[PDB]
Order: sequence, then structure tokens, then C-alpha cells
Amino acid sequence: AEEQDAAALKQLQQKSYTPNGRVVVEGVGNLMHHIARCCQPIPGDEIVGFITQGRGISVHRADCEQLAELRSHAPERIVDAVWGESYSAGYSLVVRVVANDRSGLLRDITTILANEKVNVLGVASRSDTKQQLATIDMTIEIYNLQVLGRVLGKLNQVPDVIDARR
Amino acid sequence: MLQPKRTKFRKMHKGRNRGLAQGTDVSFGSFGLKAVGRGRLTARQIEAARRAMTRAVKRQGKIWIRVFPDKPITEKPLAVRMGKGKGNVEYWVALIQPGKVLYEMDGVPEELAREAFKLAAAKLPIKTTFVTKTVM
Amino acid sequence: STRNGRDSEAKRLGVKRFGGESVLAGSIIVRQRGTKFHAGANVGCGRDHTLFAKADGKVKFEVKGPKNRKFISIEAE
Amino acid sequence: MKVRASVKKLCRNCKIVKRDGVIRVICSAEPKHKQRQG
RNA sequence: AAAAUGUUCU
RNA sequence: GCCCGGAUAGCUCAGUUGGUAGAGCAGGGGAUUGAAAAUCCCCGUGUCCUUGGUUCGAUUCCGAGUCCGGGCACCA
RNA sequence: CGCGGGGUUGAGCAGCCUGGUAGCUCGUCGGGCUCAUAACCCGAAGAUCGUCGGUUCAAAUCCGGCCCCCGCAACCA
RNA sequence: GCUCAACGGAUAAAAGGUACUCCGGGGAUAACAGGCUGAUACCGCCCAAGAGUUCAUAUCGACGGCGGUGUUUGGCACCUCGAUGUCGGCUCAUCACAUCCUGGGGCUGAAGUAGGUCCCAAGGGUAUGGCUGUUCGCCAUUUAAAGUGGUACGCGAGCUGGGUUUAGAACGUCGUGAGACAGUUCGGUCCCUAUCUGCCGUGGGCGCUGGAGAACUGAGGGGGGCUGCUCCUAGUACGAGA
RNA sequence: CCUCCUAAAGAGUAACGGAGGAGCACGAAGGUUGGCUAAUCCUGGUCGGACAUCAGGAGGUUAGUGCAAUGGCAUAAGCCA
RNA sequence: AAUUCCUUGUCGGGUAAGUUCCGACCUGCACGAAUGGCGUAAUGAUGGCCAGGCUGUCUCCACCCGAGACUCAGUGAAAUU
RNA sequence: AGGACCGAACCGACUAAUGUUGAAAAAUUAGCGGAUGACUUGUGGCUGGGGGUGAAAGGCCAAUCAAACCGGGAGAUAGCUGGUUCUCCCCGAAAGCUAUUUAGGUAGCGCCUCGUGAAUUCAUCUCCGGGGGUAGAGCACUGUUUCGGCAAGGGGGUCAACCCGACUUACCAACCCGAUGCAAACUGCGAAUACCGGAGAAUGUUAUCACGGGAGACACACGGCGGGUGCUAACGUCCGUCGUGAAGAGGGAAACAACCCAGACCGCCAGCUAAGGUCCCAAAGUCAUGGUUAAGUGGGAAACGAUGUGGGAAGGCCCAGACAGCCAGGAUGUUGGCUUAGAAGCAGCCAUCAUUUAAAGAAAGCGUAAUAGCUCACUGGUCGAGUCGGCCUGCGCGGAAGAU
Ligand SMILES: [Mg+2]
Ligand SMILES: [Mg+2]
Ligand SMILES: [Mg+2]
Ligand SMILES: [Mg+2]
Ligand SMILES: [Mg+2]
Ligand SMILES: [Mg+2]
Ligand SMILES: [Mg+2]
Ligand SMILES: [Mg+2]
Ligand SMILES: [Mg+2]
Ligand SMILES: [Mg+2]
Ligand SMILES: [Mg+2]
Ligand SMILES: [Mg+2]
Ligand SMILES: [Mg+2]
Ligand SMILES: [Mg+2]
Ligand SMILES: [Mg+2]
Ligand SMILES: [Mg+2]
Ligand SMILES: [Mg+2]
Ligand SMILES: [Mg+2]
Ligand SMILES: [Mg+2]
Ligand SMILES: [Mg+2]
Ligand SMILES: [Mg+2]
Ligand SMILES: [Mg+2]
Ligand SMILES: [Mg+2]
Ligand SMILES: [Mg+2]
Ligand SMILES: [Mg+2]
Ligand SMILES: [Mg+2]
Ligand SMILES: [Mg+2]
Ligand SMILES: [Mg+2]
Ligand SMILES: [Mg+2]
Ligand SMILES: [Mg+2]
Ligand SMILES: [Mg+2]
Ligand SMILES: [Mg+2]
Ligand SMILES: [Mg+2]
Ligand SMILES: [Mg+2]
Ligand SMILES: [Mg+2]
Ligand SMILES: [Mg+2]
Ligand SMILES: [Mg+2]
Ligand SMILES: [Mg+2]
Ligand SMILES: [Mg+2]
Ligand SMILES: [Mg+2]
Ligand SMILES: [Mg+2]
Ligand SMILES: [Mg+2]
Ligand SMILES: [Mg+2]
Ligand SMILES: [Mg+2]
Ligand SMILES: [Mg+2]
Ligand SMILES: [Mg+2]
Ligand SMILES: [Mg+2]
Ligand SMILES: [Mg+2]
Ligand SMILES: [Mg+2]
Ligand SMILES: [Mg+2]
Ligand SMILES: [Mg+2]
Ligand SMILES: [Mg+2]
Ligand SMILES: [Mg+2]
Ligand SMILES: [Mg+2]
Ligand SMILES: [Mg+2]
Ligand SMILES: [Mg+2]
Ligand SMILES: [Mg+2]
Ligand SMILES: [Mg+2]
Ligand SMILES: [Mg+2]
Ligand SMILES: [Mg+2]
Ligand SMILES: [Mg+2]
Ligand SMILES: [Mg+2]
Ligand SMILES: [Mg+2]
Ligand SMILES: [Mg+2]
Ligand SMILES: [Mg+2]
Ligand SMILES: [Mg+2]
Ligand SMILES: [Mg+2]
Ligand SMILES: [Mg+2]
Ligand SMILES: [Mg+2]
Ligand SMILES: [Mg+2]
Ligand SMILES: [Zn+2]
Ligand SMILES: [Zn+2]
Repeated sequence: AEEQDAAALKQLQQKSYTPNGRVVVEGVGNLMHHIARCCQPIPGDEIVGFITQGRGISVHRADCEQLAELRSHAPERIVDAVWGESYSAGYSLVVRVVANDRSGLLRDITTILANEKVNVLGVASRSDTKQQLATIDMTIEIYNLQVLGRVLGKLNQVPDVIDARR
Repeated sequence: MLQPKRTKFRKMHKGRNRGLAQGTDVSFGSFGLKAVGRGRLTARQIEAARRAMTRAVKRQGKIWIRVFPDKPITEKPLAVRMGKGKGNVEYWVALIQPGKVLYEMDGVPEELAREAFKLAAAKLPIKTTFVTKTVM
Repeated sequence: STRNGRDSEAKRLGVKRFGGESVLAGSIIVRQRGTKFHAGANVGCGRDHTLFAKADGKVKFEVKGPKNRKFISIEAE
Repeated sequence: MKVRASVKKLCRNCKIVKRDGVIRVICSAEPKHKQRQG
């Protein structure tokens, strides 16, 4: 019960929280852009931007499926690039965390997510009926790949978590 | 817990549990937990067994639950006399004869599977033996 | 407190005269709800599908037709 | 002394033995592990 | 016939 | 004499054999008034008692001295 | 868990009353009156009718179950 | 022409109370206790997910499983309605062990002291009060400990009769009302001279082979079996100290 | 009072066993003669939509029976005249 | 509360400790104004509680004196079976 | 003065004890209340039974009171309880159904009996004619059920956001296909039995049916098999069918209506057998042959536990030396990398190779802050016979604590 309460509190906190050097596309900075949710690049192994009709460019992360499809369809809108100067904030990590649902696992996970210097923008949550598998996607904001890795490691360390990835 | 989502009838007769099973072979998986002992597996028990075996395997390889608790077992509350109609459905059971494969399992080593089924067996009220996917 | 105390009086359906049973004309061979038995030769199907003898003789059950239905005939002997 | 219905070799150094018709795990390596059937 | 009230300190 | 406990934003308290600290109030700063209350917004705004040690890294663990709160012993 | 009654717009009540028409008062919102808030005036929005099944042509309505409520009787030794 | 629907239709035409009750019955049927049962209860054990820094198993023990006991709440209605007296207290107890203390021991997350848990062990012991009818409980202060059960929830031909459970009266409540309430309140007859068993005592008769008086033996039976504190060992072992 | 099951393959068969219905309706919803064949699904097509009506194919009684259920029903007992 | 189930309500008093008593709260299951309400001196073989005194009520029984009980003599029942 | 005070007589009756077959059908003793009053008491009177009287309790009205007593109606009525008296012989039930202001009563039918009549009537079995839709089975149907397939239809997201609609995606996902179960109220199947009809044989005292007289009974019980209910609890409960008891003794089951065996006309100091037994109590094997247990199992119990012990076919290592002890090694690239704070076989993650090799895992457990260290697998000797571990079943062990 206590665990549940804690989890609830964490969720509430998250909700409350929720409430241009970044990407230099092809040797010309300050281009209207945005990270795509299909797969969200931070310091990723190269990126590629699809020049959209509206809302400028959509950055996809290099070797993406959607990006590949786009290329196949029409290569001329696509532009390869560098990940600029590393934007001060450098937001956008969605972290999918699969875990075995006992009475007080989700709460624990939430707790572990907190304390670490991570801005929790959103928390999607559900228990899968295929077993009793708690699965959760935390939309979080953080400043580096190393930091992300560390966070992942921390998450793993809570033994009830089966696997944690993007 | 395993339970029929919908039914024709809420209350079922006791019946009897004589005979052997039809679900006798390890149809789907590689290994099987075959009920030697006659009885009735409640839904809860089955669930427990599943938990034990899944846990044991560590979600490596697939597991089947051949028996389904489709029969509603009623009870009367305490300080209630014998008349006044048939009692309410407290839980659901699967009548297990000798032969019924209860769980099948693949995607694991044999030893591991056996271990899992030991744990599973502990949970269950009926005597159970390990079996394999026989050719024909 | 139940709400299932009810049941009807049993109507005594079924076969009154069986295979090779000698019947007088008028004798009910079968009582039934449907034409679970159909009227064969020298057998009448009453308004409640009661099969009765239209002649004196031995009762004779027989599956007939494409639908494979039980016809009760009477073999005039 | 544990005294169980079920006595088991809890390690490799645990040794089952019947004394006065009583199954007993006795272990050199760990005296916690020593058991009895009762 | 019916028409209540006016945040504090300047 | 000896021990044990406690010493964290202004101030109430939260977090401990180790991962850069929060909740309330209070405060700020804006809109706005003469300034306020109200209303509307936005915000940690900290010598974790000082000094050393241990460590790949200390609020926390070991000292070392302080301070307070105990609980013990002591009869010139 | 035995007998009835109820769960409807933010609140309270009607409707159910024998399926097919969502109404009344207060509140809310937008105007107006005023110096300004009241009161008053005008206009407006609002409801998967506890939930889940079911019966149906169709359910708020009929029926079942479950969730919460309100009565209630729970005794004689 | 009858929701004569209690539907083989008692009349055209009919509801309650009784603790003021009465008669005839019933253990065909309840309350009491016994019996059978064991859902529940309590006590065990099986699995071991975890917790326990590490480590399932010192201690815990999820999800589940299997038993025992008869021991709570119940089920059944077999015993008793030509009476088997009910709760509690008192007085005497007696057995069981599932031991609370005392004795022995294993493991310990056992340094010592103190504990925890498990095994064995029933010899003896095993609280006075306050409140309440209470058992129980809570509280006070003890105690080595304040065991848990059985015994007609032991024991009313032993006592009590505070409670429940007649007749009076009242309150609250429901009932139009008589009245009614595991609601309350005040008041309210507890009989028996022991035949038999049993038991505690205590004699007579005969026997034990001739008798009598003594003294014995001891088959067997009973009783008894509790424990504190203080001091020494030694402020020694142990412990960084306490 | 009726339907099923309980009911142990004739009938029958209890329980304060488990399920639902009836206390009618219809002068056509009866009689007969002639004819017709369903639910659903796909593709298409005025408003027309997941759902009205019309094309054809698949479908083959899944439907219908004035109402409960069971047994029946294409020779239709179903639906038209 | 002669009323209050939940309930030994909570708080205070009284006690070493108070399900009773007194006082107070008000959340009156379900008080209430002539089937009267709330007060009330006096009264009561009235109910409840406390205190002093007093005590074999008790700790925890002891002895003693008488009437029975026991033995003898006389008379001589009873329920029950 | 006073329904004033205290307190005798007098009236009363609060407490206690006694007594309860009493001294007494309400008293005694000790106390206790009133004791000039609505007091008390004598004598006589009046009030009468649904009537009186009642400072009200249903109190009192002659030891009697929610309707006095006595007599009569009157032998009220009693579906209830009890009881119902000599003998022998034959037959011999029921505790069911249906209805019942009925449920413990009663009525008709079923069964019992006595009587008369009647057919090859009935029963047994054998061959034929049948209908079943239960057991079982099955899953096309009704539902339900797990998995795999391809997948409309939703959801997410990427193109685009007015859309067309395109792409896809470890999201869900109906229909359809393949495999899997389950069902009292499912059946594209389907027994045994039972039931009905026929023919035939022997048997059987007509055993069958009809009518008529007389009933009884309509509380059943346990045992078996099939179920419902309950908890696949009850000597529970309600049904079906047979048995027994009821109404049935004898023998066995220690004792034990209903279990087993077996139907007592009488008698016998004859014999044979049934169940069950055969060392002694206690009638008969201390019988025979081959095995098993060792627990007093037998002579009470489960999950689970365990080199308990027997039997079976089959398998791996085995005098190219096993298994177990005993003696050594158990290395190099190497700190594999990576990921971490560190990780050097051993927080973990990922490759998991080769080399020198007799053999040595990028390491199975312990161990460190990590190294180190200590065992292991694997290896060679040492040693000289089998050993290892399933799975089969037999019997056993623990699990296994209660009260005289
Ligand atoms: Mg020994
Ligand atoms: Mg009487
Ligand atoms: Mg009797
Ligand atoms: Mg009883
Ligand atoms: Mg008992
Ligand atoms: Mg009992
Ligand atoms: Mg009885
Ligand atoms: Mg009975
Ligand atoms: Mg009698
Ligand atoms: Mg008697
Ligand atoms: Mg013991
Ligand atoms: Mg003793
Ligand atoms: Mg001794
Ligand atoms: Mg006490
Ligand atoms: Mg008693
Ligand atoms: Mg008593
Ligand atoms: Mg007695
Ligand atoms: Mg009393
Ligand atoms: Mg009274
Ligand atoms: Mg007495
Ligand atoms: Mg002795
Ligand atoms: Mg039948
Ligand atoms: Mg049958
Ligand atoms: Mg269309
Ligand atoms: Mg009240
Ligand atoms: Mg009270
Ligand atoms: Mg006192
Ligand atoms: Mg108090
Ligand atoms: Mg007192
Ligand atoms: Mg008071
Ligand atoms: Mg009043
Ligand atoms: Mg008034
Ligand atoms: Mg009044
Ligand atoms: Mg008054
Ligand atoms: Mg007076
Ligand atoms: Mg004398
Ligand atoms: Mg006076
Ligand atoms: Mg007088
Ligand atoms: Mg008087
Ligand atoms: Mg008295
Ligand atoms: Mg006198
Ligand atoms: Mg006197
Ligand atoms: Mg006086
Ligand atoms: Mg006179
Ligand atoms: Mg008269
Ligand atoms: Mg008269
Ligand atoms: Mg009265
Ligand atoms: Mg009268
Ligand atoms: Mg007369
Ligand atoms: Mg008479
Ligand atoms: Mg005879
Ligand atoms: Mg009847
Ligand atoms: Mg006759
Ligand atoms: Mg005759
Ligand atoms: Mg079947
Ligand atoms: Mg009767
Ligand atoms: Mg009967
Ligand atoms: Mg009966
Ligand atoms: Mg019967
Ligand atoms: Mg039977
Ligand atoms: Mg019975
Ligand atoms: Mg019979
Ligand atoms: Mg006999
Ligand atoms: Mg006998
Ligand atoms: Mg016996
Ligand atoms: Mg005998
Ligand atoms: Mg024999
Ligand atoms: Mg002999
Ligand atoms: Mg011999
Ligand atoms: Mg055993
Ligand atoms: Zn992308
Ligand atoms: Zn060990």
C-alpha cells in the first residue's frame, strides 16, 4: 500500500513538472527543425533531416526505418548533417522500461528515476495482460549520452526491472 | 486469474472426475507437466504454478497452460443452513484426470524446464510428472 | 431465497408402441413435441404431432428420404 | 537443528544420514544446514 | 411597492 | 569520568554503513497600486556543527573538537 | 447479505411509471444595468442518465449482475 | 358471473397479542450440553518468490499446496421435551501437551548479559487487585512464570444467583393496539434425610488349614518433587566500552 | 400452469436444486389454393452514414416461428398473394 | 441519560489501577415539553457511586460455647423403587 | 397544630439467616417501616362471576383466579399420548405416488390379505423386431477454451495536417485457416444396461390380470451403484435403482438393526460347507513350497521428504585401469574487450577464440575495495574391481500432538 502511495506521489510530481545551435543542418545553423519521435537522436551515431513542407526539418537519427522509407520515396528532401554544437539542454529521451509487476515495483522505478538530475517531462504507464508485466515509457530530458547511459544502468540496478531501453 | 469471460450458466453441478484426460500429449511445447494425480486445479493454483514456472525460466522460452478453470465451484457462507438454494461461485476449477498435461514449455534446456515444473508442481494439489514431446 | 422453484408436469412423451408391436387403428404409436417421428404408411400425424395408427397392424420404424428422418409405418398384417 | 518433514542437502558438503531411523542432514561446512526429519 | 454592500494604510 | 543520541534554506522539518538536498510556510521578482491585500503569473532564495580521514565518488561511514539532549556512574 | 428505495447537467429534484419527446429550481458561462460588486434583466451553453452485460428495431426507461449509497430486519430460547 | 393465485377451490364473509397464560403432544423439531462432520477456527508441515547489507531457509515468508486437532464460529438434528438445570464466580479439582516458569539441548543475524527460533521434557509450580455479571479484556502492581486446552464451554442432590430466562415497573424504540426488542433500567422463592457406584475414613465376619501373641519382609499402592534473591567463584571469561 | 436440465438413453422421478416463461394474442396471425426462400458477407451505387432502399456474387437456414424454452418445421409449420 | 447501538464514546474528577459513579462535551442509532420538559429543599426498608467509622466480609482460618449430627434405650415416618 | 419526630402495644413485611418430606400449604429469629391516621381493629351488614371489588398487581373474591366454586349439559371434543387381557396354523406389507387449511391426519391408486373367475396370462433365458440419446466420445452447431498462422478494424508514429490517403510498427486485433481442451441445461456420433413387442425351451403350487371383501401404510433407516445439495463434509440432505434392516434369528466383522456369509416348523451329544478363519485366550495348519518387511509395518492418514530395503528389463563409464580416496598441475595472449566509480575467471554486459598443451572454462563456488588467495571442472600418476544414475514397481521409514 505504502509502495503504491509512493508511486502515486511520484506520478503526481512528474505531472507537476510537465505542467538554436542544437542541430546545424549541413554547415548552416539556425534552420527551423525538430526531433522526430520515431527515434529521437541526442548524441546519436549521426543524424539526418527530412526537409518537410511545413514545420521546417524533422531530424530522424541516421539508419532509421522511417528515414530510409523517405529516402526510397524521394531523396532530395533529405539532408545529412552534424549534431551542431550540442544544445545546452539537448532534450528528448524516451526510455521504455519492461518489468515484472509486484505490489510496489512501479513506485520503486519512479523513485529511482527521481533524485538523479533528470527532467521528467512525461510518464506513460500500463500493465500488460499477456502476463503481469509492468511496462512504462518515461519522456525525460537530459544533457548527454553518458548521463542517459548512467540513468539506464541505475534503472537496471533495481532488480525487478527486466530490461530498460529507448 | 483464469476464468471464463462469459457463461451460459452461473452455477454448475459437482459432477464427477472419473476417467483419464484427452489432453495427454505435449502438443505445443517440448516439455510438459502431466497430472498423474486426479483432482481439481483451482484458477488461483494454476496462476501460482504459472508464476513459479515463468519465474524459474526467467521469461526465456514460451509456456502453455493447457488446463483452463471453466467449472464454477460454489460455496455457502458461514452460519448458513443447508437449504436456501445453491451457494454463490467463490472460485473456478479445472477437473484434472490422470494424463492431463497442465503446462507445456519450450525455448529452454531440459533440466531448467524440469526445475521450473518442480516449482510449478509444488503449487498444485495433484501429483504431477515430467513429460516430453514424443514423435507420434 | 431462491427464484427457481418451478417445473412443469411431465407430459409422458415418447414411444408408446415399438417396432413389431401389433396395434389397432387409433393406437398412439408416439407422443412427441415435433415430428421427431414422421407419419409413414398407415400412420397419422396428430395436431400435436402424436403419431397414431390409421390401420390395424405391426409398427415399423424406418429411416427414409434425403434428410434421413425416422418414419413410423404400420405393416398391415 | 532444523527439524522438517523435508530434509535436503543444502550444499555439496551437506550429507544425508539415517540415525535411529531419522533422516538427518549433517554438514561440516555449515552447521545451520544440519537438519532432522520430525 | 422593492434599491444590500464598498479590502487595508495614506 | 564514561557512554549514547542529535546538530540540514529565513524558520518548521524531509531525506542515513555512500551518488551533488527537498515539502510547507516565509521571501523574492513581475503584472497592479501610492504601497498593499486579494487576483495573476515566475522563481530555491542553503557554511548539511567546523576541521581532518576513507574513496574512482561523502549530508551520511572513522576520527577530532564544538554545541545541545539524554543516560549512566561518582560522597573529601 | 435477507427485504425494499435510489444513483440523472456542478447541486438538488422531477422523468423511469410501463421503451422511443432530458425537464424544473440553484449554479456556471457571455452580455446588460451600476462608479463597482450585489440583487435584478436578457442570451447561452451542460447529460454514454453509477457501471457492466442483456433484451431488443431501440433502453434512462424493462431484466439480470456488479459498484456506491439510504432505509431495514436481523429475532424465540 | 370467482388474481376461489394458498390456483382439488374449507365460509358469501376473518388480523394481531400473550412474559398472565393454559391443555394435548413431540427429542417427529429448536435453544443447553453430548454425537457425526470439520467449511471456519486453531496447530503443524510442503514449495520458496522475495525481505533479511551479502545470503530463500538466524528470523521472516508472498503466490500457492498438503495434513492434524476437535478447539472457536458453524453444518446436520442421532441422543434427551412423562425435565439432561444455562453464563460468570466461588470450593474442590483431574487429565492432555500444542510448555508459560523451572530442567536438558541444537541453530542463531549466539561476544557477554539478554534474546530469537526449533527439538526434547508434563515432576512440581503457574498472581493480588481496580473496573465490569462477566468469561474475556483493559489498567495497576507483582511474579521464576502468571501457560493453552479437555473434563456436560468439569464441578448448583457442593455453595452463590451478579447475568441470561416468568410474573411488577419504567425508558428508548417498533407497533393503531394488546404487546414487542441477542436494547436498556430497577425489582424479583436455587428443593432433596444418599439405596447403588464412586470416593475418604473406619469397623465386623470368614479366610490364610491346629491355635495364639508378637515382630517383620515388601509384591503392590500413595505422598513428595516448585522456585526466588544474595554472596562466593569474579567484576574473572567475554567485551572497544557499557 | 408451460419449457429445459437435474432424470441414471422408454415413462416417471425429489430438493427453499439450477435456468427462463404463462394467466394470453389473432375473424386473421384461422381455412384453403397458387407462389416465393432465409441470417449474414463482399464488391458496387443519389442524399445514405457502421445501420435504411437497389444491383449481382459468396452464404446455405447461421434466420423465421405473434411471445419463454425445448422439440420441431423447405413437402416447409417461415414469408407473400 | 432509568433513553446512547457503535461504546468501556472523548475529555476531566474520584482510585495505585474505575466497563460503575460524579462533571463536562454533543457525533440525541432512537431526548423534549401535562402518555409533560427542566429544576427542586424535605422525604425514601428506592437505584448508583464515593469516604470515615466499624468490623472474621476477606487475607485465613483458630479456638470456644450451646442446638442438631455420632453411640445407647424407647417410639417410628417419607419421596423413591 | 401536624397524613410532624422518636418509640412500645397494634398494623405491617425491606434485608439476612433458618426452615423447604417445615414446628408452619409462606413461619421463625435477628434486625426493619408506620405507629393520631388516606391509621388500625371487633361486631353486624351490603357488593356475585364476564359479575364484584381493586390507591391498579390482572390484585383479591374461602389454601382455587386473564374469569371463583358446586351441580347439570357430559361419556363435550382430542387428527394427540397412553393402554387395549388366552392359544395354534397359513399368507404377509408400507413408510411410495397423487390430493389435501395438508405435511405426525386423511382419501384413491401402488404393495398385503381372503375370496371367485379367466386366457400359454406372467416371470427366467435364448434369436428376432424396435425406439432411444445416458455412459463414453466429439467439437460442425450453441457456448466456452489455450496456442500458432494470415489478417480486415482500431491504435501509434513517419510523410501531410484541408484532405486524399501512402508508408510502417517488439501496440492492440474481430473474421478465416491449422493445432488444443472443456459443458447438467452443446451433439455432424454413441454403447452397456433398462424398457416395449414377438417367437421358442424348460421351469415355477397362477407366480399374471379382472372383479369383490378386509386391511395396513402413506415418519422410514442404513449399504451398494447413478446423481442433485453440501465442502465429491456429516450416521447430513433430496431423488433413481437393487439389497438388507424395518418385519429376519444363526455365524463372521472384538463389542456393532442396515456390512459380509446365511433365510431359524420342531428335535438330535450326527456329517458336509458359507463368510470368516486355523499359536493361546478360542473351534481348526505353530501346514507345505518360494519370495517380501524388520517398521511391531501389520495393527489409522497426505503433500513432500530420504545411499531404508527387495525384484525387473534397459543405458553410460570399466584390467587402453573406471568410481572413491592419495599425490601434483589447473598456464599463455590476458588486466579478452567493454561498461563502470572499479571490475584484473567471478556488480554486470558481450564475444566465449586460439595457443603451449598430458590437460587447464576468457572459468563452477568460495574470496578482495579491485588485485591477490583458496577449492572445482579437466588432466597424468597412485590404486586394483566394478561403479554411476535413471524408471520400473514391491514392502517399509518420517511427515504422525489430547485430553479418566
Ligand atoms: Mg539417541
Ligand atoms: Mg404443557
Ligand atoms: Mg427418536
Ligand atoms: Mg448442540
Ligand atoms: Mg467437544
Ligand atoms: Mg459443535
Ligand atoms: Mg432428533
Ligand atoms: Mg433425517
Ligand atoms: Mg413420550
Ligand atoms: Mg425420567
Ligand atoms: Mg513436546
Ligand atoms: Mg503430574
Ligand atoms: Mg523423580
Ligand atoms: Mg482480573
Ligand atoms: Mg460448565
Ligand atoms: Mg454455577
Ligand atoms: Mg451436580
Ligand atoms: Mg438477578
Ligand atoms: Mg412486565
Ligand atoms: Mg442448594
Ligand atoms: Mg513412588
Ligand atoms: Mg426419462
Ligand atoms: Mg432410465
Ligand atoms: Mg453497402
Ligand atoms: Mg434514545
Ligand atoms: Mg452502553
Ligand atoms: Mg472501592
Ligand atoms: Mg475516566
Ligand atoms: Mg464498586
Ligand atoms: Mg454523566
Ligand atoms: Mg420521554
Ligand atoms: Mg404540547
Ligand atoms: Mg404529549
Ligand atoms: Mg413526571
Ligand atoms: Mg414510605
Ligand atoms: Mg435409636
Ligand atoms: Mg406521624
Ligand atoms: Mg387485615
Ligand atoms: Mg399489604
Ligand atoms: Mg432481596
Ligand atoms: Mg413471631
Ligand atoms: Mg420481625
Ligand atoms: Mg415511629
Ligand atoms: Mg366483618
Ligand atoms: Mg357462571
Ligand atoms: Mg352464576
Ligand atoms: Mg402485567
Ligand atoms: Mg370463559
Ligand atoms: Mg351434549
Ligand atoms: Mg372425557
Ligand atoms: Mg412366509
Ligand atoms: Mg402437496
Ligand atoms: Mg383386495
Ligand atoms: Mg388370490
Ligand atoms: Mg461425459
Ligand atoms: Mg402424510
Ligand atoms: Mg412420507
Ligand atoms: Mg422425509
Ligand atoms: Mg427415502
Ligand atoms: Mg440408496
Ligand atoms: Mg440419514
Ligand atoms: Mg424393503
Ligand atoms: Mg441378523
Ligand atoms: Mg450377528
Ligand atoms: Mg470392528
Ligand atoms: Mg459375537
Ligand atoms: Mg474358506
Ligand atoms: Mg484352540
Ligand atoms: Mg509354519
Ligand atoms: Mg508412514
Ligand atoms: Zn527517426
Ligand atoms: Zn552445508
